[PDB]
Amino acid sequence: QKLSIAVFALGCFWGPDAQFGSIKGVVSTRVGYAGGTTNNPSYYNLGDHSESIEIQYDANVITYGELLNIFWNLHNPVYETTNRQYMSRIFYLDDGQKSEALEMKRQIEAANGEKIYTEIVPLENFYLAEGYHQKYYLQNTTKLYQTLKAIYGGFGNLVRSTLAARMNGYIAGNLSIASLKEEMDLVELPEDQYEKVLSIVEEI
Amino acid sequence: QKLSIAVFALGCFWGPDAQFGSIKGVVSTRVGYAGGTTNNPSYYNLGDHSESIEIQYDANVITYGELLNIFWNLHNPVYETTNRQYMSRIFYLDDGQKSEALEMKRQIEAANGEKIYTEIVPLENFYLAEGYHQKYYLQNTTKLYQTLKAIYGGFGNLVRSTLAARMNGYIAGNLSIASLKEEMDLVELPEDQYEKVLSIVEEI
Repeated sequence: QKLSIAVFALGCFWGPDAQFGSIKGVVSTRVGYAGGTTNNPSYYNLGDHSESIEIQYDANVITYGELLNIFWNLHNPVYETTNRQYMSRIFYLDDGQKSEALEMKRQIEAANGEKIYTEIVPLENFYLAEGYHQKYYLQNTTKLYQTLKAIYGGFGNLVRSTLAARMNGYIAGNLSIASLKEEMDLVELPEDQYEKVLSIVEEI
Repeated sequence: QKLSIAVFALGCFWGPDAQFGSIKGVVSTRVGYAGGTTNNPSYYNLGDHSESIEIQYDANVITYGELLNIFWNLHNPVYETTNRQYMSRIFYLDDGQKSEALEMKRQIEAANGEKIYTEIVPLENFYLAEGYHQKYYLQNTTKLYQTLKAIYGGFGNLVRSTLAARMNGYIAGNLSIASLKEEMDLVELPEDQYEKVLSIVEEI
């Protein structure tokens, strides 16, 4: 009922959304634009914003430390770009995150003698990305998608769900099918649906 | 000595560059920006351009028909965006490509009763993307990268090479290691290098 929120920025948000969304402890994901000053970001109209991701996670299952580790492994900001704006950003929500981040950045910068160009700033506003970016890899496979969209009875219902992130994670080649079968039963849906959902899945 | 060139656009060019670059018959890849009118595209300054990819392929091994099939499977442009600009574009270089494309688009639009919003226009200019986008997933793994960068004796030498595309393809989870071992010997480099290159590879 009460969870924790991380807001990261690491280039295109498709990869992340399908990566984080396949990690255990990750409850939900939304991709969007954060870091800028305009009130109207869109995919080709960022202004000063950056392609970002908001991860709703359970601190009892996954730490902000683990997340930061994934964050700096999913990309390499060890090059100076930082052109016009910043591709690599960490948006902290409380001082807890701000200090772990400022510390872990200091760790790699020391353990590698190589300056990391990740920005650590306070989250001012996260602007939600257009619907065709939400659970991208999932939305592409249109049969699995339209099936799940019905089961959850709405677009928004699906993309907030943990299961979509896992599916979208699996399709992107970021999940062993066995783990998907687990996350599938954790919903406990009527067997007709299950088999049908699982049906599209075994045909790969 | 003489090859064929396809120029596609399908969203972020990282995925593609690592996908196409792992298909047999694909000689080289460059990511960049095409489709616009400004003479100065960059990652956050596209103008009217779109994130594009240029694939140098061998028509004796792979057809433009096969490429177009990969192109329309790697993404789903069956949604109307097409916002401000066009994410999904096919840049033809000769009438051969223009007709296969205009035909294959007509095929799916019929076989699915669903309008594809891919643009088919003549290639006017392909602007090369910044170096940190070239063989992205490869450049991230900094040991394998700096090793290969030395073997090829230059940055540009590596990214034009077939092997980098295959490596960058493998790292992105788009290649069975066995196929990488093949593409590795097709270069016939001194065994000290081989084993060292293969060494970083088995540690995954």
